Amino acid sequence: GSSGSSGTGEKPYKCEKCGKGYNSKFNLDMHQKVHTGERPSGPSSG
Ligand SMILES: [Zn+2]
Repeated sequence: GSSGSSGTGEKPYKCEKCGKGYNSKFNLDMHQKVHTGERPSGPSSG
C-alpha cells in the first residue's frame, strides 16, 4: 500500500516554520533567526 523513510536519525529539534529537522539545539538557534520577517500570513502563537 504505502511506504517511506522512517528516520534512522533523531531530530529532537524541528522547525515548523519551514519543516526541517535539526540534531543540534545550537544549529536550530541560528536558523530560528531566519523566519523573523513578518510574513503576510497570520501568526499562531505570540
Ligand atoms: Zn526553519
